[PDB]
Amino acid sequence: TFSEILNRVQKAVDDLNLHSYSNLPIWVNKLDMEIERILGVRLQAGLRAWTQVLLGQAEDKAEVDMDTDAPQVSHKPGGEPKIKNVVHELRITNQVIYLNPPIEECRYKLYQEMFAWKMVVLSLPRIQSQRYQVGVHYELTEEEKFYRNALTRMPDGPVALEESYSAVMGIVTEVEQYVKVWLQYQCLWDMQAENIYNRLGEDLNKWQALLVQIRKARGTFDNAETKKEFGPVVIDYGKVQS
Amino acid sequence: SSILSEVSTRARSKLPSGKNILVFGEDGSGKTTLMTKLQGAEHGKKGRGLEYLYLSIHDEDRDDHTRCNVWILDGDLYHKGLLKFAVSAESLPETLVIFVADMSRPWTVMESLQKWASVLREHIDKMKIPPEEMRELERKFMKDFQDYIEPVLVVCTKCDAVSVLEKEHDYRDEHDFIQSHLRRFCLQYGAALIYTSVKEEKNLDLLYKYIVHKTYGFHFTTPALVVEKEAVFIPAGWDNEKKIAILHENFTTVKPEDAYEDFIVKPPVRKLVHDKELAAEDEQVFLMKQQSLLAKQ
Repeated sequence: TFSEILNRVQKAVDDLNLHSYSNLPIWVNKLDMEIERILGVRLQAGLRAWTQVLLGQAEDKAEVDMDTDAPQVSHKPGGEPKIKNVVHELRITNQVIYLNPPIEECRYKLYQEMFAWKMVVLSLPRIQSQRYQVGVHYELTEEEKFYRNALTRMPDGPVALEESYSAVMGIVTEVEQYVKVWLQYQCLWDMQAENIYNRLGEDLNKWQALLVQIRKARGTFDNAETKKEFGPVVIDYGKVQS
Repeated sequence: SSILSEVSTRARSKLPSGKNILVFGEDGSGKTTLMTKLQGAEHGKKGRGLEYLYLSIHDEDRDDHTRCNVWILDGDLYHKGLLKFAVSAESLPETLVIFVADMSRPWTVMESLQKWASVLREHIDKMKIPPEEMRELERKFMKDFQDYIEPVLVVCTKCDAVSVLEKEHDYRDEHDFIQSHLRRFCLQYGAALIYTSVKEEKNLDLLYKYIVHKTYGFHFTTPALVVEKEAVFIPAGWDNEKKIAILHENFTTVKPEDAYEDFIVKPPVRKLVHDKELAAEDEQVFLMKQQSLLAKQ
């Protein structure tokens, strides 16, 4: 939808270049700045809509008030970002709790869904005043080719962007802390059953007490839940729960 | 429990994932491309601000895997505050700093490097580390320094653009000048220099080995190369002013004390110099002009 609009404006500017009007780079440069400004606010809205979707604060259309008889055909400026579920199979092999996918892979998967969202705007084609001139001897880099710079053109400064990064870091950090608790049940392996038996010794009273404690600790994992969601990130701890 | 906790304190642990690499450089210097390539990925989506990624490190001998955190900052200082999100007090010793030097635009190399080095200096100033901890870190770093026998890491990107410099700007072996300056800068900050070319796939494996060495403490054996013009590699502690003096012999018009800007010039790129804003004279001003014309007649 943006690229189609940027196609129409380019053809009109090409017609202005076609008829040899004066001062066309100045007028095009002013229009190019104006377009970048609009792409700035839409990109700022897109990040905040994406941040709301990431944190679970995105408002579903069910909560859009139906008393407002005016049609809201204008879609959200930030769009409707959809972070898909990213389950992590917690696992313990030979008494060694390890997580594959790790919380670090949650960092990868989360930052990766985000990197797609920024590319909705950052990968758009940049309007060129002299596009109509073909083979023009002008250097063109990626920032010249695309609005790869719109992320500095956000209206509230860099706050919208830094909130998106903070949101991703916050969710990944929460997942990492949660996974770290399971990754710590490797305590069966780290010092062996024999070490506990050295601790109990020949005292049958301590063995009776331990058997009661192990049964109490088993009761904590007799839950049917296999997946816990913290915003859009799911930990499939059911594999460890098995 | 107490039992489980005690077992845990005996875990054969993975190599540290927490380790961090921080990458600095001007926009377009090849930071993202370089790191993506090291990751083994074909396409890195270009981010503005603080870019992210991680290296998967595999030890074939132990059949073990670990992963290094990757964080590359945007060229603009408008995104500088993201550094607090890349490095923290606890993670600072685990962090390895990578600074990118653009050889396609050599004239902005040193200036951008001081820009990046300075920004790191104010960042650590904001961090508020205890002076005892700061002295301990400096002791560890200098201990690593003198104990080198045959951290900040300077990586030169798009060195193959030297071939363009020979043609487009009539550069020669003397313009030794830039690499001597860069080595002196490394000595000033005690960094390790390496030359790279993703286009030619030069020293990529050497770079990867050196990163794994410095972060995870792995072994390293490659020697220092300072003869090849676009493949110079200098690990930490190798460089010295006496060792740097070999390049000063090759000079024949310049001197080591000569300024960088004078000898190597920033070209005046022929941008479309926009014309003066021509505006129609207002009715009042044009008619005051006509009044002046009529009155004198």
